[PDB]
Amino acid sequence: MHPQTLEQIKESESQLSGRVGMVELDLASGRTLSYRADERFPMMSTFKVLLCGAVLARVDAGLEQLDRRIHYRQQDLVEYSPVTEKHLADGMTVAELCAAAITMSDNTAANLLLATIGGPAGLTAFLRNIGDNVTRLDRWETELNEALPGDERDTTTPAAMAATLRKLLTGEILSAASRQQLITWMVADKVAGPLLRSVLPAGWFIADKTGAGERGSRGIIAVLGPDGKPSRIVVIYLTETQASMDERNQQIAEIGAALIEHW
Repeated sequence: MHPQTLEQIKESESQLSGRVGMVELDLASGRTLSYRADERFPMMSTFKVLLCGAVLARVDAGLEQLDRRIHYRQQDLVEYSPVTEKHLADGMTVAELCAAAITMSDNTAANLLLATIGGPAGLTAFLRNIGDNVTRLDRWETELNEALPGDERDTTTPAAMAATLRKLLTGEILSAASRQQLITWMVADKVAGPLLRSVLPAGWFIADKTGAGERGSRGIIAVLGPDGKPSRIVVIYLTETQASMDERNQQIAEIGAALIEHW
């Protein structure tokens, strides 16, 4: 038993004594539920879905290949690189790196793919070219998770994120096969268990990507729906709190439960 979603968000924000942003966007109708929709939040690892979107655009155009192998050095490793550190000798394909970046949130994998599209400014240009004038990436992993208040670097707004995900995952920017490939990596997410997944009824579709950052930051972007098909995009960001991590998970889960109850 939960209050209406917006009311649950207010209560969660109070408990965390922080800042919470949300957009629920219905794919068919364009109906939205929103809260702080136009305020900036740090993306943290949620940016990795955009990164892979830009890589797949280059695959579509013949400039990149998914089976291309990339070799890197022990020097190139940053903190939290659970997949990439296992393949130091043999390297990884572009496709393998996308899967690592999305399913495990491997940081070195993200930085490797970033280098292929022209770094942070490369991703930001891609975004501008597809009609997003808000979202911006300025730094690499792991500096981009610093989440200083008032700092506009490595931020998006819930409204802009939701709109961009709608274009990438369900629009005409990527080919049919690339769209499906991006969603498939999201469905296979291995590190988002304690969040939306923990309150999701049986039979429901979910494809998500999580983020965490400094200053009590946590986020999640998701495509979800009843009866095994995606029907809405959900973006949740929270920041500027001193809450424990699994306390931040719990509040996201709670907002999720209200969202599902009052679907």
